[PDB]
Amino acid sequence: SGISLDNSYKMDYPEMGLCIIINNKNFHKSTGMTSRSGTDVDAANLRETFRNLKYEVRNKNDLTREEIVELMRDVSKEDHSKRSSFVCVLLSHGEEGIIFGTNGPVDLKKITNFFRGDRCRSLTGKPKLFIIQACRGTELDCGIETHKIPVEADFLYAYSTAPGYYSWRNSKDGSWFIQSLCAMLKQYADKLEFMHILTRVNRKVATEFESFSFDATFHAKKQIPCIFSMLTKELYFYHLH
Amino acid sequence: SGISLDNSYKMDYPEMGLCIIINNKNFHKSTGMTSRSGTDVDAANLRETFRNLKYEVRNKNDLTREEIVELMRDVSKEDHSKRSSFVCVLLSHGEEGIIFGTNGPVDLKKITNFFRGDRCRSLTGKPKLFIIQACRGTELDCGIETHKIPVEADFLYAYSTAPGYYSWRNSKDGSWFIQSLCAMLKQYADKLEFMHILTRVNRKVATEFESFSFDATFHAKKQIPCIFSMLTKELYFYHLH
Amino acid sequence: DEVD
Amino acid sequence: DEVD
Ligand SMILES: [Cl-]
Ligand SMILES: [Cl-]
Repeated sequence: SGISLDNSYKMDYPEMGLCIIINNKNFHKSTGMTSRSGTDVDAANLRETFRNLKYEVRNKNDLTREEIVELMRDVSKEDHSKRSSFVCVLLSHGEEGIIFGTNGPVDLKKITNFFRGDRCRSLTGKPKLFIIQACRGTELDCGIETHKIPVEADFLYAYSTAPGYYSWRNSKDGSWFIQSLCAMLKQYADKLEFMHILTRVNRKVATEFESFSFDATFHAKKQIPCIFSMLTKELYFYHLH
Repeated sequence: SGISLDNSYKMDYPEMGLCIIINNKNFHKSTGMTSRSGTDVDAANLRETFRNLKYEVRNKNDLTREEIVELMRDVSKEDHSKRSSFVCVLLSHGEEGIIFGTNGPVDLKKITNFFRGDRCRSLTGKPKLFIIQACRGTELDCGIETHKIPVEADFLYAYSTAPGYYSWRNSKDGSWFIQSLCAMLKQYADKLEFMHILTRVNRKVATEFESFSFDATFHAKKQIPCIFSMLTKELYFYHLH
Repeated sequence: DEVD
Repeated sequence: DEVD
């Protein structure tokens, strides 16, 4: 045949892949963690958004740290041979490097390690996307007026907020990041490469949202998401044929 | 006039901007830090590469931690009004969140804070690119066979290696990452958006390099760089008439 | 608006 | 090859 290029992931396997959504709303009283009003709006928006991208969505609600680890392990031991990609969305409390189960923390490294190139062979060379709506610390952004591959290759972490910062969730509308992510996927997934979609998400969150609080410490604050890409190819959710 | 789009940074200011290259090769004996053979190859390659992109390059060699902080502060106090962007390249030893002056460490957050949207007003809304060739820890990748804007917005951290990992430098050829970055900028800066260039760099480092060592602990190891984007627009180094 |  |  004619000349060929391979700068984009093959996304025309029989299946797009799994989209695992972990939606932690209610936490064990002993943890002291508040209930995450608005997160069901996020989980429903994500389910519909990834459904329309032809992902096999599995929604899970209010999982303990043990259940999160068991779920991830089990999913990583499935045969993904016929799947183009893998998506995991985490909606919870967090801090830097950590996501909360309903009864305590989970190391993000533990979750993602199950999908390493050497540990989930049917996803080797395929994009593994982790979308994380959770705090990463307690900083607030005041704004300003205007023949081997690496085992960590082919991961993408779409973080809702900059390292060290809180992340903002609206109890009525959902989180700023997930709201914006689903809107940009709906508008551009048939048009733009994924990093360019996520850059539009960055701009939407940065420009269209600002917190409102009766507490001056938490009022008029801003947010920028953080794209953490170790992908080796361009990622389009569509394919040609 | 006709319909207009603003999805890409304005890169047709009179000047592209500064490219500050901090090249730390020789360290004070008392730190115990080894000399970074090969780093001059990197610094020369970067100077030529960014010269051809029309950056005003400033190379600085063997700076103490105090000199790094003073240099960054002074540069952040310049009038960048006529400049499209800002680039800083750091070549040194490091750990997670840290790069070493010749006599001790500097917090990366201290360096980058000088350029926050609220602290360097003539770079507000303009892309601020930090390119970092330095270790981020001691892990080794053994591979697998195959109104307001946020003050942290508009930063891009092009990290040579994944969080927590060593980064590899060849004493004859330069570092894997800087080698690959300059090659991809030379080939694609007049053709591709910057995230797509950096994705080609990820693939080049991941596929074309593997360490050779007489020490089994350090032999046959792999590397994946890490793109850390808080940009809000697409970045092209060229512009249209 | 609430923080996570 | 050396580490940084
Ligand atoms: Cl809810
Ligand atoms: Cl050298």
